[PDB]
Amino acid sequence: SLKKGVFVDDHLLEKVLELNAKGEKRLIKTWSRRSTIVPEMVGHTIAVYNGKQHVPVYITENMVGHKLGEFAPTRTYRGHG
Amino acid sequence: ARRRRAEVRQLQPDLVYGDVLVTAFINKIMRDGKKNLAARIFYDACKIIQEKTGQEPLKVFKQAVENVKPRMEVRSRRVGGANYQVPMEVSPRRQQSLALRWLVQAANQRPERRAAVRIAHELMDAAEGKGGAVKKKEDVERMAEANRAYAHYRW
Amino acid sequence: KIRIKLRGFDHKTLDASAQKIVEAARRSGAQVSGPIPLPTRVRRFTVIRGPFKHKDSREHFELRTHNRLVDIINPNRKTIEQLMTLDLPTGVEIEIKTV
Amino acid sequence: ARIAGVEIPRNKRVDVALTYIYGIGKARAKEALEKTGINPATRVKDLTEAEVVRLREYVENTWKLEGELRAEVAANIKRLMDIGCYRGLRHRRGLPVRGQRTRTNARTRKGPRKTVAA
Amino acid sequence: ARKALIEKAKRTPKFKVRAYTRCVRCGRARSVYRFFGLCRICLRELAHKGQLPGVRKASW
Amino acid sequence: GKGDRRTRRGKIWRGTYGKYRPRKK
Amino acid sequence: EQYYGTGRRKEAVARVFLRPGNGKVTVNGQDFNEYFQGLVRAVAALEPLRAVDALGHFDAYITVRGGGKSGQIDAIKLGIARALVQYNPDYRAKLKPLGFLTRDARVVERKKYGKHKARRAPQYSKR
RNA sequence: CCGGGCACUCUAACGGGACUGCCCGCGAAAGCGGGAGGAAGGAGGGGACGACGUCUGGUCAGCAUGGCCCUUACGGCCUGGGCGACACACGUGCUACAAUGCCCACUACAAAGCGAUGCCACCCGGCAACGGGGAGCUAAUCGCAAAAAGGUGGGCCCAGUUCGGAUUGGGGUCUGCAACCCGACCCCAUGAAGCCGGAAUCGCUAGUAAUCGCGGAUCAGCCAUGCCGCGGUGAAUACG
Ligand SMILES: [Mg+2]
Ligand SMILES: [Mg+2]
Ligand SMILES: [Mg+2]
Ligand SMILES: [Mg+2]
Ligand SMILES: [Mg+2]
Ligand SMILES: [Mg+2]
Ligand SMILES: [Mg+2]
Ligand SMILES: [Mg+2]
Ligand SMILES: [Mg+2]
Ligand SMILES: [Mg+2]
Ligand SMILES: [Mg+2]
Ligand SMILES: [Mg+2]
Ligand SMILES: [Mg+2]
Ligand SMILES: [Mg+2]
Ligand SMILES: [Mg+2]
Ligand SMILES: [Mg+2]
Ligand SMILES: [Mg+2]
Ligand SMILES: [Mg+2]
Ligand SMILES: [Mg+2]
Ligand SMILES: [Zn+2]
Repeated sequence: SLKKGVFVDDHLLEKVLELNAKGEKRLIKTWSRRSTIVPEMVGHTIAVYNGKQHVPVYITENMVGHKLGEFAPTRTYRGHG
Repeated sequence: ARRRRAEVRQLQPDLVYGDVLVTAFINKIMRDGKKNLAARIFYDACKIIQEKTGQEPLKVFKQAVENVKPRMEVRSRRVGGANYQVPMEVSPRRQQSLALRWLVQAANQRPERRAAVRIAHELMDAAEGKGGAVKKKEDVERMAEANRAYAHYRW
Repeated sequence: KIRIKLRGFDHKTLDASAQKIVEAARRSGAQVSGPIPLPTRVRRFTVIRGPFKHKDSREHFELRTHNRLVDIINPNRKTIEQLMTLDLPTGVEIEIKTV
Repeated sequence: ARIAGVEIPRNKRVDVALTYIYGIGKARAKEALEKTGINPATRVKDLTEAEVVRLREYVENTWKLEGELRAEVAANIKRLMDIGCYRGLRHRRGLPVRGQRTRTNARTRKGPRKTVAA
Repeated sequence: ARKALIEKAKRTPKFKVRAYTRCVRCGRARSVYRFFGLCRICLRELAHKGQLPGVRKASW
Repeated sequence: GKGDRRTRRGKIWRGTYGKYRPRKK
Repeated sequence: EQYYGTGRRKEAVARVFLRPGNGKVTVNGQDFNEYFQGLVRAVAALEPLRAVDALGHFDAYITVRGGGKSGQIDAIKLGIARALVQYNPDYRAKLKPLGFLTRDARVVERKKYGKHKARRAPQYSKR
């Protein structure tokens, strides 16, 4: 963890701060899973990348301190049998 | 011991009672190379052989050892036919070693919580003859009893 | 009050250097107290012997820095000039200071 | 006598017998002992109902404990699951949450082994 | 290793974390002694021919 | 034992320092 | 004014100064029994005293460093052994059969690659 | 610490020293036993050292290199992922199951190595990781450093426990562009299996085995319990 910190990539932090004061909001795809989320992210739909594709994740307020990659899982399982 | 008669390690005599057989016993209480613990345990035993018993604890030791010393045991020999159990008497050297060993091994089986009391009481009970370590001695001589049948195969 | 610090990877030449500076000083001037070996500082490398995988079977090497100290109390301008021009070192290193 | 929830410790020591409560131990014990100014080497068996009430009333009040604690750790986990997050899946599927390695022994969190053929 | 790899190891900038020792004989990333800038195979190779100054094989 | 990081033995073994093995001499 | 000996066991080194008196012994500026307090074998450090019969004839000034408490002790033993044999070196008479004049060559054997502790070997597998 | 000496310890170069060379016994000799030597014997202990060859052994992924093969790609750059997956199965290990033990306090004794792009004394802030400050050292000259077991004192009283610390919740620290996947560390909480392990099976002959700590290489940091080393204490047992 960090504190003097709270790292977020400027790529989407741009387009998010932008989708606040535009008045309009829609579907935004980032490769940044290292970043942290919120507060102005909430209500937005971001497509994170698992290495394979961009997965839509709806953003709500208890998703807060979490990196984006937490909601975009990298592996595929479904068990053995 | 292919070539050699594999001669015996000579032990430096004790500091306090001044005896080889003590040290040889001390070493056998020694877990993981701690001698301090070994002797501080052993010596505390004689502290217990005193206020408890009136005799002179070294003398207990030399006796409880002599009581626990197996006179004959049964080892094995491969012959035309099966592998057997043949009675032979234990060498003087071996008597000692076996005795020292059982002494401790029985000792650490007794329930009394502290180390030095276990060796106290076992060395007492051994001396007086009713020791668990002595059970083993008898029980070994007893195996040499049963197989006195095959006693003609001895080397 | 001027002290010379000697280093090098070979003690056969190192000592053979510190020996020359002794009479590039002693005979050549004021008193200079004899060669004192400092402890040797040893870099060591222990490495796997073959290119692929045999993880036991390591060869190891070392690089040894040997140090030799010699002190000089009183300056003579023949000692100094000797210690400047008359240098005959090779793979040996040398230092000096006023302090 | 009994502190938060029921949780009766007894005999033994006092500062030890405090561990036996859910939410407390080692540190939190040796703490409330001098902040109610009670001897820790005393045995909960004997002591004034006075030092007993000072003791209960402090602990029960300072921090949350067995009932509400368990339910609070409970609720955190629930939140981690169902938010959809990755720490949440590993709670959902009963698997280890913090890095480590599931190709081999996860046993504590996987259960006993359930063997299969080759 | 490959060329673009032995190369890219020298173009060091962008986030100085990415820089990594690579051996200056091979191109070999793994087991590269800091002192020599040689990988473990080369250091055994050069040490043996007396081309490593004051470097002798030890024993004790 | 050497695996309890909350004791002197643990901390030493792990090589670290803290409230249970404070640095002093 | 005094007598001297050198001894070492296993990286431990001992300097032994023997001057006559009550028999007071000093180790590293400490009474023998404070420094070595509570150690079984301590009194075996000076055997050759009792063995040569000088009891309360000599005080002792001893410095010691290197190794560890218990190897230092056998190093001091060789000090007394060698010091005592300076004063009237007829003391060779009964010292050497007691063995007190020999140094213990026994030290830590090193560690060997592919082994674990230098003899101790990694567990065999076969499968 | 100062004067002062280096005598000793030591430091690190150079020689010395044991050769079955001496005595008795055997013996045809070579050797073998035994003796007294001496610090040391019967190659003193430990290295480095590995014959002609063997396994069509290992490695085209260190490198080199014949042949075959790809050529807007089988080459090249990037962002992210994966090598860290988990019903399970095996190898090598660390930590244990406790009272010759655990905890706290006080108190001792090492060696080998590393460090002025680093090692960091000492003071302050913080329970702490750590963060402020900040002197010394190109280093037998300052630092890493506390060695640990041990010792003394006190506590625990045989209990799944002051045993054991896996798991999980919360709170933070540091490196790093960045610690979701995948970091190490500190604190609070949580305290799992485990009460000496079926058939089976490994190591070790002496300063060894056990046991206790310490350094280094790689390295930003680190999954090191690994490896290569260092010394502390220190057994048992070999008829055959
Ligand atoms: Mg190439
Ligand atoms: Mg790197
Ligand atoms: Mg590298
Ligand atoms: Mg514990
Ligand atoms: Mg030495
Ligand atoms: Mg060792
Ligand atoms: Mg291995
Ligand atoms: Mg040869
Ligand atoms: Mg083949
Ligand atoms: Mg990439
Ligand atoms: Mg792998
Ligand atoms: Mg994993
Ligand atoms: Mg391991
Ligand atoms: Mg159970
Ligand atoms: Mg991760
Ligand atoms: Mg039990
Ligand atoms: Mg087992
Ligand atoms: Mg590192
Ligand atoms: Mg280590
Ligand atoms: Zn290379």
